Amino acid sequence: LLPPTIYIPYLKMLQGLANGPQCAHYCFSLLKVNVSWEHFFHSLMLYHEHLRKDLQKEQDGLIAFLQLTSTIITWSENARLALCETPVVVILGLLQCSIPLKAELLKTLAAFGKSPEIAASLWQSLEYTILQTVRIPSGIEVELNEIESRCEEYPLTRAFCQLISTLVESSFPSNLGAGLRPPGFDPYLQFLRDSVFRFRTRARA
Amino acid sequence: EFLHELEEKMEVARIQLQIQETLQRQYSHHSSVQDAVSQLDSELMDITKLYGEFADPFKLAECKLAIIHCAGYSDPILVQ
Repeated sequence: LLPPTIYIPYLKMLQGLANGPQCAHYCFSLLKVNVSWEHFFHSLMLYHEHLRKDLQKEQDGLIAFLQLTSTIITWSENARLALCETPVVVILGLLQCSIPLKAELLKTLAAFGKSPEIAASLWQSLEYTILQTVRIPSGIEVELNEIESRCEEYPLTRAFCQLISTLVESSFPSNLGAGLRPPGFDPYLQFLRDSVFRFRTRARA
Repeated sequence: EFLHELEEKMEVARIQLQIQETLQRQYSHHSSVQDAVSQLDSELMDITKLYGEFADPFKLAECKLAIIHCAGYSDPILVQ
């Protein structure tokens, strides 16, 4: 069933079905072997182009698409890399667009992040995706601004935190941000000053 | 509030004095374009007017910086 609304509920229903580590595996196979994962990313890619070229129905569909990818990627193993490489590139592109959604893709991206060394593609995406627009003077504040400009809303931040929590778990590239800015991990922690400084003054416990 | 207006005035006036002083030193200037000094001494000017007209064209970066201080323009990129 193709109708956009049926299609989105289908995605949601399957997410529910994906529950066990075991079920999640089947859901992985369902798309991979006997709609394919590729079709799914394609849809996301297409929406991305339409969104940017343009500059509720879509939110329904996209939100569902993400809800599903998230559910499985979380409950999976070596398979995670396979989905990772593939939604990773597309998801990154989607994040660049404004979207309401930003947070959600960040949550999914995080699920994709692997335990090992091959974090690097992800860190580059994140740094590039904060760094790109911002103009950084030689001081600290300008760096904070880069993050603040991009991570405008609450969902954006929570998603960002989940992704960061995952990447920071155990590793990252040397001389990160080289070329564009003063390198290193430090500015990210500064950003948290913006966050947990503020937290005390939340809304909404 | 009278005080408020007075102090702001003193600040802006001071800037013109500085700009005026630099104009003398600057060798890019022509004596006949005395008109600028007449304008400077003559009255208080709009900050944007001071900034756009004077600071940028005469590249007085310091003045521009000070002016933006008074304005209280925060934008880090522009400031940097």
